Amino acid sequence: SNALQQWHHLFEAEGTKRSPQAQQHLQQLLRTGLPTRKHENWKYTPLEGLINSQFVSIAGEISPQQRDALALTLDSVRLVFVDGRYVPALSDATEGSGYEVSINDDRQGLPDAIQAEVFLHLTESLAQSVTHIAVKRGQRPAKPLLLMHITQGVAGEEVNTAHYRHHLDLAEGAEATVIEHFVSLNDARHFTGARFTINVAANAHLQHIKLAFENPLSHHFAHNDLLLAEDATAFSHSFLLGGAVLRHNTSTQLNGENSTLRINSLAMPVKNEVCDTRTWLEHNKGFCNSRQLHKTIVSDKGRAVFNGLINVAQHAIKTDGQMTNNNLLMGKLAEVDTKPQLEIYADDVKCSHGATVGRIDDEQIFYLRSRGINQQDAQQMIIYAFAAELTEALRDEGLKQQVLARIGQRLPGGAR
Amino acid sequence: NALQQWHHLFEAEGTKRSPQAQQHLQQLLRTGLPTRKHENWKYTPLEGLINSQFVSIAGEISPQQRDALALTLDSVRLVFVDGRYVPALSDATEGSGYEVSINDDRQGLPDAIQAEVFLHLTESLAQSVTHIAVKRGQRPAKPLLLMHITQGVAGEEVNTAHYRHHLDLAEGAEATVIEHFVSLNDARHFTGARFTINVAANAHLQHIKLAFENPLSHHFAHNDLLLAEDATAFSHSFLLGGAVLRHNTSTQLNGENSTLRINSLAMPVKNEVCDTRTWLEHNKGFCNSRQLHKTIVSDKGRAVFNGLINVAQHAIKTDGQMTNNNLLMGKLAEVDTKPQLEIYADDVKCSHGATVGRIDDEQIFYLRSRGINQQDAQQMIIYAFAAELTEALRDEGLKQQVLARIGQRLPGGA
Amino acid sequence: MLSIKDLHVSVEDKAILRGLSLDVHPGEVHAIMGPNGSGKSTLSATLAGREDYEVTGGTVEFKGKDLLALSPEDRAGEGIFMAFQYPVEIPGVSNQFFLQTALNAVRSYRGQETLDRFDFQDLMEEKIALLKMPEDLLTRSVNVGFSGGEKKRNDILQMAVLEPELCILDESDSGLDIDALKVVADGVNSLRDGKRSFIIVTHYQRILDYIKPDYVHVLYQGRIVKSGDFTLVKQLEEQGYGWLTEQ
Amino acid sequence: YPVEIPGVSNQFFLQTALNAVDILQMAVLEPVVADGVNSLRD
Repeated sequence: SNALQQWHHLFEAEGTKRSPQAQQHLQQLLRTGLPTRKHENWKYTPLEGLINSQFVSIAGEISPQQRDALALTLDSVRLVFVDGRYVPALSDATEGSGYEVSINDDRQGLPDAIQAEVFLHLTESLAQSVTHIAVKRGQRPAKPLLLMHITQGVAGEEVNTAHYRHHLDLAEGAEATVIEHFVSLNDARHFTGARFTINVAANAHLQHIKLAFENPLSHHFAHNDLLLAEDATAFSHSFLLGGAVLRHNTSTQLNGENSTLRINSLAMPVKNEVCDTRTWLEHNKGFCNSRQLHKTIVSDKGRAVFNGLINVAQHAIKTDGQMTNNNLLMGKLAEVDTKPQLEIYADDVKCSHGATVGRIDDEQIFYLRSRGINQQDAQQMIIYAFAAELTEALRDEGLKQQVLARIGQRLPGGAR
Repeated sequence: NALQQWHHLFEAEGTKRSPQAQQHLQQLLRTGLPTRKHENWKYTPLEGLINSQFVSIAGEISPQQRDALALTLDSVRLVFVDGRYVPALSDATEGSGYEVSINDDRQGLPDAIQAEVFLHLTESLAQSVTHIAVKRGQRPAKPLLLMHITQGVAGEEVNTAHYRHHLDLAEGAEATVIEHFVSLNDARHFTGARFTINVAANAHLQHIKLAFENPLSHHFAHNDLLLAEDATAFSHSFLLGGAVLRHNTSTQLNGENSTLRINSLAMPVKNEVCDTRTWLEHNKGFCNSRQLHKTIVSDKGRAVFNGLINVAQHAIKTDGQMTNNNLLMGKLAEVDTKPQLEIYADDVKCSHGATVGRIDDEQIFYLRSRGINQQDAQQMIIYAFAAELTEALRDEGLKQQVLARIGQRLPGGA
Repeated sequence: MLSIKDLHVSVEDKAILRGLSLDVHPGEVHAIMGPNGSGKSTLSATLAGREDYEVTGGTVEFKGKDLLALSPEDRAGEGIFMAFQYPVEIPGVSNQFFLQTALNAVRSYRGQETLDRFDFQDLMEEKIALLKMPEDLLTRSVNVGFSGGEKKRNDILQMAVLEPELCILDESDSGLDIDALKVVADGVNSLRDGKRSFIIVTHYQRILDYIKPDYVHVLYQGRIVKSGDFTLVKQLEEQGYGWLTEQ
Repeated sequence: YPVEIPGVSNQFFLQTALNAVDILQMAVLEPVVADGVNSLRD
C-alpha cells in the first residue's frame, strides 16, 4: 500500500467535483510527501500504522438514537457531521441562533495556511465540504455552536477515513463559543482528519473548545488556525483524550496590537497510544499577551509529545508571551518528549517557557488514603487538581463534568 | 568547496593519518555540510566559513608573544600553537600529578557521545592527541592549563587549526583543567577543538573553558564528558570570542549517584553569532544535573541555545534542571533557544526553563534616581546577571581576568 | 483493641524493629519514647500502612483483625488515625472537600451515614474554634501556606472531625511550644471518652505534661525494654539520656 | 514600593551612588520616618 497513492485515489474518486483550492493542496501533498522519523518534526510520532494501509471513504448513516448515545449533554446549536458528511436531518436549525451557517464546497474566501504541512494539505484536499460560519458585528449568541463529528470504521483491514473542514469568521465586536466534538461510532478503527480555521476581527472574543474523544484504535490528525486582528481576544482549549495516534496542531498569528491569546491542551495517552499536541505562534505586532498551558498525563506504555514554537517579530515591542508544559508520568513504561522553541527578535519583551516532568505526588495520595479515601478516589482527586486550571477554563460546569468523566475513565486506578 | 579543501588538508599529510582519523574523514564526507534547513542549523551561519580558501600552517611564536597573551595564573601550562603542542613553550609536567603524552595513537579513545559534522572534521585533522591522566586518588597541587594560540595568515586565506585532547581521571582523582583560546593577532582563522574527559568512580572534575579569540575567527568545538558512579563534574564555559562560535558539550552519566553541573556564558555583540549547545544522557539513575546558560546579546548579535536531556528507562531518582536566561540589549538583538526533553522514567524530577527580555526597566531608574548615570547602572545589572556564572570561579585572580574580558563587551567598555 | 506481638520490620533490608510488642486497651493513653534510630518512625509507618516497610515477623491485630492485611484507607475505616510529624500539603484540594470526602468514606465503611452538608459546617466551625484555626479554613487548600504549628493543629482538627478509635501522634509535638502544645492538647483531650485510645510517639517529653499518659514505654534497638506509668518519665531523667530532653 | 536589585549589595549600591553625587539612603546620601527625615533638616 502507498498512502499517498490511496489518498490520491480518494481525491479522484468517481463523482467528485473537487475545488481548485483542494487541487492545489493535493499537489502540495504529493510534492512534500510523507515525512520519516528523521524529519525534524517527526522524531516521536509514528506513521507506520498509516503509511502502508488501504484507505476507503464510506459515508454511512446513523440514527438519532446512535447520535444521542454519543452526544454531549448540552444546550447548543448542534451541527452533526457523519463520516465526513454534514447530516441536515440530525442537525439543529440555525435561523435566529446568532450564527450564519452555510455548508458547501465553495472555498474562494478561505485564508492561506499559517503553517503548511502534509496532513493539513491532506485534509484540505479530501474534505468533501466546508462549513462556513460567521457571527455578525456585535452579536453574542446565547448558545455555543457545537460541531459534532461521528466517524466509523469498516469491517476488514481497510481504513475508513473522513476529513472535516470548518471556517469561522467573528466580525468586529462578535463574541462566541464554538465546540468541536469527535467520537467513534464503535470499536472499528478509522482515520480522522480535521481543520478548523478561525478569523477574529477587532474587539471580537473567541472561546474555542475541542474534545477529541475517539476510540483507542483510530488516527486523528488535525490542524487549526487562529488569525487575530487588533484588540482581539482568543481562548482555545483542547482535550485530546482518544485515538491510537493523535496529532493536533494549532497555528496562530497575532496580526494586530493589543490582543490577548490563550491556548491550552490536555493530552492523556493510555496503553500504547501516542498523543501529540503542537502549537505555532507568531507575535507579528507588539503589545499582545499570550499564555499557553499544556499538560499531559501518560499511563504505562503511553507517549505524550509536545512541540511549541513561538516567534516574536522585530518591532513587536511589549510582547508578553508565556508557555508552560507540565507532564505527569503514571508508570515505568510511560514516555514524554517536549520541545519548546523560542525565536525572539525584539528586546523590549517578556517571554518565557517552562516544562516539568515527574510522577504523581505519592505522599499526598498516601495522606488522603490514611484519612480514609480509597486509592482510586485519592488518585482522581489529585489528577483533577492537576488539570483544574484547564477544566475550569471551560467556564461551563455542565461541560466540565463530562470532560472530567472522560479524564477519570482513563486513569489506571479507575478502569485501565 | 570547503569539504574538498578539508579533504585536501587531510591528504596533504595523508601518510601521518591514523585509522580513527580516516574513519572520521569518511563520516565527514558522508554526512556533508548542513544547510539552514537541517534541524540543528537553522540559526548558525556557515557561509562566512564555507566560501573561504583554507590553509593549515604552523608558525613559530616566541616566549614573549606567549606571555603577552597568557593568563596570570599558577598552573601547569601546556602550550599549543597553530594546531600543535609546542615543547619549547610548555611547562614541565614531571612530578606535577599529570601524566602527559603527546602522540597520534588513538587506540584508547572512547566513541563520540554525539557525532556531528564539525566533531568529525576536528578528529580527522588534529595532528596529534594530548593524552592526559591523573592517577587514582591523586590530587595535583596545581590546575592544568591548556593554552591554545592560533593565528591567521596575511591575505584572504583562512588558516585552520584543530586541537584534540583527552583527559582521564582515575578513581578517586581530583583535578581542575582550564582550556584557554586566544588569537595571535587580528588575522582571522578557523579554530576547531575537541576535549574528551573520562571521569571514573569517585573522581571529581572541574572544567573551565575560556574562548577568547579575535572578532573575526570561527570557533567550532565539541567536548565529551563521561561520568562513572559517585563522580562529580563541573563545566564552566565563557564564550567571549570569534565572529561565529558554536560549542557543544555532550555528556553521559553512566553511573549512579553522580553530580553534574554545566554552565556557559555567551555575549554576542557586533554581528557575532554565539552558539552554546549541550547534550545530556541520564543513562543510570540517582544522578543530579544542573545547567545554567546565560546570554547577553547587544547589537545585531545573535545567541543560540540548544539543550537536550535524555533520561533512559528505569533511570529513577534522576534530578535534572536546565535554565537558559537571555538578556537582549538592543532593538536588533536576537536569540533562539531550544531546551528539549526526552524522559523515559517516571520517578524523576526534570524541568527546564528559558527566559528572554531586556534589562529590568525598574531597577535602572531606581539606580539613576540616586545619582548613578544610566550606563553605570546598566553595567552593574549586567555584571549581576553574569555573576551567577562568574562567581563559580573561586580563584579570584582568574575571576577578575574573566570579568575584564566581559567588560570589553559592555557599553562603557569596562 | 490493639495487639502488637514480636513485630520485626526492616527498611531497605535494614532491621529496624526487632520484636516490638505492645498492648493497648480502650480508654488508654500510651507514650512511646527513646532515641532516634530505635524504631519510632518505623512503628508509626508500619501501623499506618506505608508500603516500603517490610514486616519480616510478628503480628499486629486491631479489633480482632489482622491490621497488616488492610490497605491504608481500610485501617482508617477501622478507626486508626495518625497525626503526621510532617502534615502534607494538598494544593488544589480544599480542607472542606477533603474532610467531607474523608468523613463520607469512613462513615460509608463502618456502615453509617455522613453528616448533612450544613451540619458538616456546624461541626467544622466548632473545631476550627477549638484549635484556633483560620476562619477561612474550609476554602483554603489543605495545609498550603500553613506554618508547622498550624499544620499540626489542622491534623488534630481532622482527628476531631473524623472521630477515630485509635489516635496516633507520630512525633507531632515536634517544633511546638507551650502555647501550641496546649491548644493541641485541648484538641486531643476533648477526644477522651473512655473508649478511644491514644499512642503518643514523642519527639520530646513536654507534650506529656498536657496529655498525661497511663502507660509510658521506652524503645531500645527496635524493642520496648521498659514500661511504667507517668512517673517513669521522671525516673528516666535520672538516667541522663540525651534524647530525653531538648526540642 | 522600594525596588529590589539582586546581585548588587547596598555597599556597592550606596558607595556608587554617593561618589556619583529609602530615608536611610536619603540620610546616607544627604540630598519613625519623620525622625529620619527631620534629622536631615539643616
